[PDB]
Amino acid sequence: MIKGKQGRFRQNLLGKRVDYSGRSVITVGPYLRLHQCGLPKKMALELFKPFIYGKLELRGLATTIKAAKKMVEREEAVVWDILDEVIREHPVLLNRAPTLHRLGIQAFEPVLIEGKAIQLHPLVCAAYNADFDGDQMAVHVPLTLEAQLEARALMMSTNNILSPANGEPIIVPSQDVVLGLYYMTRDCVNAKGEGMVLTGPKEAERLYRSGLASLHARVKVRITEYEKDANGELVAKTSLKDTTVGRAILWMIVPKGLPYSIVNQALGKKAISKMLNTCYRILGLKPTVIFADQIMYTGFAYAARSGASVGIDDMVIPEKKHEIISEAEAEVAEIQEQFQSGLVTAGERYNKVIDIWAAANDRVSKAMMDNLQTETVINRDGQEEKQVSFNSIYMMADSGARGSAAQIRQLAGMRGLMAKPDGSIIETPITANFREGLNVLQYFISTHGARKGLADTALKTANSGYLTRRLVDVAQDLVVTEDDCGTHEGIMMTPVIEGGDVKEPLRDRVLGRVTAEDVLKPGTADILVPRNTLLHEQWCDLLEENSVDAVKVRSVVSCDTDFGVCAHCYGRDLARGHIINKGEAIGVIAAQSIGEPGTQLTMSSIQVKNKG
Amino acid sequence: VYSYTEKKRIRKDFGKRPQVLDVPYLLSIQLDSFQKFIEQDPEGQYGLEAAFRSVFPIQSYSGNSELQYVSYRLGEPVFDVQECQIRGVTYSAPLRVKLRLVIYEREAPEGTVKDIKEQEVYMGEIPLMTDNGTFVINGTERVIVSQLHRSPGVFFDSDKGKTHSSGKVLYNARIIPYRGSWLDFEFDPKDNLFVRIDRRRKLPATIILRALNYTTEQILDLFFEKVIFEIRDNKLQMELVPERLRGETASFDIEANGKVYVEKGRRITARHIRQLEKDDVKLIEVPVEYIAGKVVAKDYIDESTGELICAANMELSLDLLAKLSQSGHKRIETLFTNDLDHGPYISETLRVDPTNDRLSALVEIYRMMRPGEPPTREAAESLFENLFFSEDRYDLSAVGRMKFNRSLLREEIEGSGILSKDDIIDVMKKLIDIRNGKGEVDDIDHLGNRRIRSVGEMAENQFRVGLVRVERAVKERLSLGDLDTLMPQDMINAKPISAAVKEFFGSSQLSQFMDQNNPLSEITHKRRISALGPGGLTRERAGFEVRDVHPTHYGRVCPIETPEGPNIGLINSLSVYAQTNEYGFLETPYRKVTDGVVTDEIHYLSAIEEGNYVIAQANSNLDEEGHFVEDLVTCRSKGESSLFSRDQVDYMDVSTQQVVSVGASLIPFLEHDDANRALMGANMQRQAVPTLRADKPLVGTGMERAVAVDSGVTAVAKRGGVVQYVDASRIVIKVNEDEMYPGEAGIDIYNLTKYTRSNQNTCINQMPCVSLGEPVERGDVLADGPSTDLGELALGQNMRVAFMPWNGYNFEDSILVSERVVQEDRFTTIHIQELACVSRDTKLGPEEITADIPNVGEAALSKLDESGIVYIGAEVTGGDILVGKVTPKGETQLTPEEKLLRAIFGEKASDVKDSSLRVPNGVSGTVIDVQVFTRDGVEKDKRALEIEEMQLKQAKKDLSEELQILEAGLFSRIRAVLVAGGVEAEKLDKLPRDRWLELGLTDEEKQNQLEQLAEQYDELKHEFEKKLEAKRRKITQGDDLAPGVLKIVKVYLAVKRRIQPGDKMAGRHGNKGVISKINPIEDMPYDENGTPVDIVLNPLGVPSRMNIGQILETHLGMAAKGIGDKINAMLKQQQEVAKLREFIQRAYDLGADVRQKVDLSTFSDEEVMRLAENLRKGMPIATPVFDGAKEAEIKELLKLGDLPTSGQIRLYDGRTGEQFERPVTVGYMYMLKLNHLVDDKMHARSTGSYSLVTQQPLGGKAQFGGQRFGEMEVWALEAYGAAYTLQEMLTVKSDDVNGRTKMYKNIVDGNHQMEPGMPESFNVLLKEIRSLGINIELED
DNA sequence: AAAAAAAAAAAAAAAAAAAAAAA
DNA sequence: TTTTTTTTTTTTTTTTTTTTTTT
Ligand SMILES: [Mg+2]
Ligand SMILES: [Zn+2]
Repeated sequence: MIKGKQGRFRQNLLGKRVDYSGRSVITVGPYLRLHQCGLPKKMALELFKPFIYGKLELRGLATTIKAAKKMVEREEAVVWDILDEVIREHPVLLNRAPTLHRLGIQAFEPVLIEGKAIQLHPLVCAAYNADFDGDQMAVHVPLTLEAQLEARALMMSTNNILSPANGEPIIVPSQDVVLGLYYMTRDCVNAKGEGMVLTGPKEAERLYRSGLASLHARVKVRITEYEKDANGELVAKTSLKDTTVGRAILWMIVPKGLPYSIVNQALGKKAISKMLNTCYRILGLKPTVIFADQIMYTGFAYAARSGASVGIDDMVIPEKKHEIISEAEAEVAEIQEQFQSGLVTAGERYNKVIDIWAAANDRVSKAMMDNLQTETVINRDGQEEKQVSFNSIYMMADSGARGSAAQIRQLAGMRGLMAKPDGSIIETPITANFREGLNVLQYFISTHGARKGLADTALKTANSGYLTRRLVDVAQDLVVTEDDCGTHEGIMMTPVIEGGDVKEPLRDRVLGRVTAEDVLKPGTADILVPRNTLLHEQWCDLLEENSVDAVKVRSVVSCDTDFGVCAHCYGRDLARGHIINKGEAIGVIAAQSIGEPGTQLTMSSIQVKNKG
Repeated sequence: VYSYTEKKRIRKDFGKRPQVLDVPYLLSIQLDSFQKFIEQDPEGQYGLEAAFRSVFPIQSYSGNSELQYVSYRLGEPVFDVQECQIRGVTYSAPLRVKLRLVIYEREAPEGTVKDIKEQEVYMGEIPLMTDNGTFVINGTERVIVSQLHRSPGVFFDSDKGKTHSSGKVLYNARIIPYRGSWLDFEFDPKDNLFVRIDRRRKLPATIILRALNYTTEQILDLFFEKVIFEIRDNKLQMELVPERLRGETASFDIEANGKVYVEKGRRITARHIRQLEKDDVKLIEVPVEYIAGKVVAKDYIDESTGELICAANMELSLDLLAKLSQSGHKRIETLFTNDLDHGPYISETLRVDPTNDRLSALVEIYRMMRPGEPPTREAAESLFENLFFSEDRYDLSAVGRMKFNRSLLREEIEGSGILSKDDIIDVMKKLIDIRNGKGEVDDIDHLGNRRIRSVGEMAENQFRVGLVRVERAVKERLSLGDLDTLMPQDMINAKPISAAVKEFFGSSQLSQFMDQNNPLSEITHKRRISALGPGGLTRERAGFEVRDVHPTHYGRVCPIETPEGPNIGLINSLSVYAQTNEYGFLETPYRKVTDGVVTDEIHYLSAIEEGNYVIAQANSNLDEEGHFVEDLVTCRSKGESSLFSRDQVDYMDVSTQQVVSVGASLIPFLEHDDANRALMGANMQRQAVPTLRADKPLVGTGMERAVAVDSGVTAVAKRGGVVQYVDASRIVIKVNEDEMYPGEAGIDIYNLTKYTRSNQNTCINQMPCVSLGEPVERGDVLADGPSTDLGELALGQNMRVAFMPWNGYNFEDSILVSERVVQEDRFTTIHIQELACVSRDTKLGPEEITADIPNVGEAALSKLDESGIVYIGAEVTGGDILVGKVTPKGETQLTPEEKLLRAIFGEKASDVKDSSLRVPNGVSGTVIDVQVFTRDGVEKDKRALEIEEMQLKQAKKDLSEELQILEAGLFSRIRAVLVAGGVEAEKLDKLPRDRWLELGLTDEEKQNQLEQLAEQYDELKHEFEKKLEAKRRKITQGDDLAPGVLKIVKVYLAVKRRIQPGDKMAGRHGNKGVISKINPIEDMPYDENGTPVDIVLNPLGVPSRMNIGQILETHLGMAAKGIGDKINAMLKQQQEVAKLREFIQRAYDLGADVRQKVDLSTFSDEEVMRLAENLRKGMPIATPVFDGAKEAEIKELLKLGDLPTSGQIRLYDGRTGEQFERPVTVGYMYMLKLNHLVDDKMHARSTGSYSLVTQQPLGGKAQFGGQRFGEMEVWALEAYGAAYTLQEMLTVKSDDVNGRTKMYKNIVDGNHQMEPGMPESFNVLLKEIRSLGINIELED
């Protein structure tokens, strides 16, 4: 009875078929806010059934319970109203299948749709990692009032903009919203509405909707920015600024605090996340949720109105491709002939061959990236001039919507030298992009790398699973149980130098984490910040301005606590920003953060380069 | 030329390379194997003949009684296929074996047998295989997927020792036999050869050789050559071999022949060796100290007293040299020692050899195989012989022998299936050679060494197992055999063989339930090559050298097609042209190339034979003579690829698609596609549900036709002629006169298959695709199957798509769909379920199927019948009773007063609990059929008798109508004969059909033919009567069921799902998607002249996950529908042939370089009009996979229609009415509807049925189950502070009955509150521990 | 002899022997 | 030079069909 699977020690760990559960296939949910989960009718009248009974018998529509049951099973119109009332605010928990992250059990409010598919806000499709190609999520509910308050406070989808592991947001515009934003703000040298001064953003939207001025139109407007220059005060300044009509239109969605220049570039996937993060740090949380909703909506709408579509003719191939490949073929011909004469050994010949193939591949990649990018020569109302192109493939790649330069290179340039199944690089590469056809030999070669990649991913799945399990097995012990251990032995953090390639400055690896000793400016006897102080962003900026190369930071690796870890000695929670409150387990935060990003993991003389 | 069915719709084809070997008959690997299994083989080399003659003859030990096998025969099956589907039994047939038993007298072994006997005794029943290569074993088609495994033979595998942190290579030889016990050898890290028979406790490799009766001197001579020596004065002279001096240095001054060849310290350079050979330098003086390092070769014994001076395998010490010198041993022959080329590792093995006695090695083996047993000479010898030498317990099959002989470079191709001394000796020889830098190693993932085992071989294997078992029983009985008092029926027993074979074809990992939800799924699941199964690589033990793709898969196994996920690359498919070599190695066809002339004659090459020559890739051009236009033509070689000269080519491929499989060659523009997405596309196509009305794909590959024809579900004709009578359930074909039999032709009666359930709930409906009176040629398509359209396979449907990101609803990969696609209802399947209700007889009386049920309203009983079974065509819904079933109120309960009641019998009119089988919650349906099955000895009730009478009357009708139609054909033939001779019209038509032979006819063969036809008529009457009686008997007799069941009634629900916002459509290039919304017709974006668009996919799925094939498919589809619209416009104006014929000819030409070359001039303009009618909604375009259709051709084809060359059109936005800037693509991507249907996925749960012992909510979609709250979700909650929700996921919603009830009370009462307190599980555990003497108390 | 119920479908413990160190 | 102690490396032990039991 105390042994084996039926052993009553390891019984609540194997797995419990919890009630009030659910399932469904998933469907995109634009028109939802960022804290709403479209739940089906046919599944929301079989989850909140007892709640419906309660609010029904209490209202007296059917006092006796069996009458209430027979009413709900009768689909009477009143039960829809009662169900709407009960689900008015009754958070549900949507859980994806492999729950590596701690975001994988986020909880939303319900809004009822018809049909049968658990809708799901697009932006929150990243933490889940779902892809809307058959992914299925389970709906649990919290019954007891404490559990309701937890699902609304600790887990609601609008209180987890920042993922546990990495501080920066994980509600980041992803696939079409960024393409829409990118299109909505791009500098076109000459188009309708060029050369004029309209008004603030309102007349810009009026101009665009009427069709008078094209969306891309370098034009001056009068945006006014409320910058927080004064101490916690919206200081407003307005002035005629150059922009694009589309940029002025998008500026209406930015909240008050941000400066205008936050949106004057051609917003990619990078600048958009930077804008969202800046909105977080400057104006707190709730404006960031409002602004994420607004950016998603005003991205989808203008992506649609753009109609960016991938015609085949927009995967332009260089005209120099065949010439470069002929030159490479001549090169390998001469090298092979020389090897046959014995002047160069077999290994050297092979290495030279692959090197010249790499060189030719680089040439072709540069040529195609130059044809795709730029290459759009158009009149500016005077003579001609070139601007960054609008080809849908290049527009995607520059925007970073989905597909970086490598893949479009594979679409138009030579698709490289595929390594043989062992791993040795094939001497004769694939000399045909995808737009032109492959050959049976070339395609049969590509299958090698393809299948090896698939199998290695399938194995690394379970590999990362085992690693997470070990980590959470040895980390679950901890829990932040001490406000302050009052130590002095914190490690001294410095920028990390990868053999002359310092990548992480002191910014990140000391961000938030609490200093042990008072930060001393390099100027003598000049204490920069006191001892036990939190290193939030402004103090980090002070560190940058003073450029401190080493600061002593408290570390959980040695905190004077009996069975936990000091709150101060841990730092910021890196899921909410403020110092970790007493209790929030960090072991099963850590284990999972050092877990989930595992499957992504792949399975003579010094020349001084800087002044010093 | 084109047959009628072909001429119905000519598929425009863009192919360039002229086919020389058309696509073979798919499923050949299955039918050929099975016909090999059952067919009576006179030579008996393979099949049941081989197994019988292997197990036979039989005789008990000194029994003077020999049992011999005469012949075998496979009688007719008791049932036929269709009633086998209906009933549920195997589609098996008896297996009658003619055996003969003969017995002699005493002291007369060679004397004449005193008594004999012979009989055709029943020998088990064997499953058969239908015409589609499937087995109907339990009312369902099970397919025996052929397996792939390491072939029998020897494989000197390096086995790279990545362990030991040393890089040393532990060369391994493995003599794998087809049947027996293995035998492998390997070098240990200490350079000592070791053996582990069947992977038990390792032994020194020498042991078997000294267990083989080889003396140590013999062992040394076999493994090692020797060096001769002679005592000749001081510094004894030894035979110098300059060749042996290779790879050696002069340890002493080599000053022979009066010349200083090599001074001490210098190597023996090739100059010095050549000088030695030139002068014939031979045995010369050498130092004794130099010889001291040698090893004695033989066992030198002092001849003076015959005392062993030293056995061999010992180093030479100068004292031993002097001792043998005094004894007169002039010869000091030593084993030739070296390491660079002749490393004597087996000498070290002999040193490690614990013993030398033959019996000692036998004892070693005896303990090795069976540890701890009492050692014994006789048993040890028997073990040693039977492990390898005895045929019964060891057999390298002929494939094994061939591979073994070829691996050892033997001149011979055929030999005995057992090993021998020289076999293992040569294996050891080559093993040490390889370790000595002589010979590479084999890689098991090279298809020469892999082998393909079909159904027939597996059946023969299991049947041989059964045969040896029954033979053992036969010997058992014969040893106790009585004198001629029993014939070969007591000695025999059919049960073991039948049980074994039905266990195999049934419960085995290679008898999977056939994947029938599409013709392509069926044919792919047949042609499958699995690496799993018995004697194979389990899906976790296999590593990565087999999940990879070897460079000989080309032409033998499709790289693209394979399931992904857990077992990727273990389940390879088969190429379209691949076959199986006579031994069973995957061959492939190649075009013979004599000089520049690529001769169209075709040669089939195995795996190894491919490397010996140089092959040209399929799409290498020619110049109308077979000469390669490009002289330095690209070609492939022994795993290589280079530009070989025009004459350095010995073979060329047959076609541009022999690298792929049908499961992935249906993909169009497969060349312009990444391998990952083509793989996922092939997997998707394999599982596409067959929609309501089949729609010919608008962009095919020319392989859909053959796949559909040869798949099996297309009701292909048998003889040409005319279609006498079409119908929704039957086609009768009047045979063309030439093809008629010698008598009684004019009858096909193709019984189409009206609606019936498939193996995944998809209607298998066959419709007739021939107009009445239309002629039909042999082998054409009379009736479209599920997902077929005039023969062409049609998996999904067209759908005018426009790649553009609409307002979000296609965000990640989602897919809009206009209401039109669901309004006109072009995606709508006909899933047909099968609910089975049974009536067992448990304790306390039988189960009753009466309509009488307690605690049920009149509404439930309204639609039932009196018996308790719903009427056919009853539009049931959720909760309605399909079958009224009840049980007799539990069991013996209450108290002994209850036993008193049972003695008096209870007093309950009901006295029965309700156990009726209702519709599962959430499914509608219209009942099609309700079959009833009865255990023998159970009288059929009202519903049963109703169905019985119905089926009997229908069968009477069927036999009557087939007899009538055949009689009509016979009398039509009689009338045709009577046209010439006896042509009296008035006399003929006056009298009735009673007598049409009494008419006048002179002495001619015509009246003899009429007499033959009359005999046929009377035979038809009698045969009809006998068939009628047999069918009546089969219908009436009750069918045996599982034990304890009186009767079972099975009802087939039929439902009509509809495309809805959770399904999963998907294109063919792996571009999945879940339908995200069903918009109104307006909100969709419409092109310039009004027509909306029926899908709006997401463009950003193209650039990454590179599958730009689908864009080319969209464009070419747009051009196809463009030509279709042009033809439709011409027809609507009722244009006159010339316009049509011209336009169609022009469209079909399009032939800068093509192979169609069709001509509509000689096309019988009526048939041109029919062609226009069949093309008026699209001009189907083919595009063979790698000989595709170039872009410029697509531009021209679009230009033939008025559509723009770009392939993009301006789309207006429906909701606003403005223009989308940035013009957008619009074409016809042939989209599927995979059967991941939302309403089979979604599954709610509040307080449904709970579990048995776990007492948790019952899990499983089939029983209203809630999603599993596994561990990782528990961690997910722990990371959050959320604790009460976890504590309630564990206790108040898993097992706490009191907590469950209390929480329900609070929720209904309007209070949201758990009850604080330790879960009772803690209390149960606490009492469990307290059961043991453990305090286990609590604390504060 | 037939029918019904139970269960099957590499890690580490111990010890022999080789080598180090102390008398 | 011999004995004893310690190390380490080798070996061996730990949902369906069929079998055994019962009537
Ligand atoms: Mg997915
Ligand atoms: Zn601390």
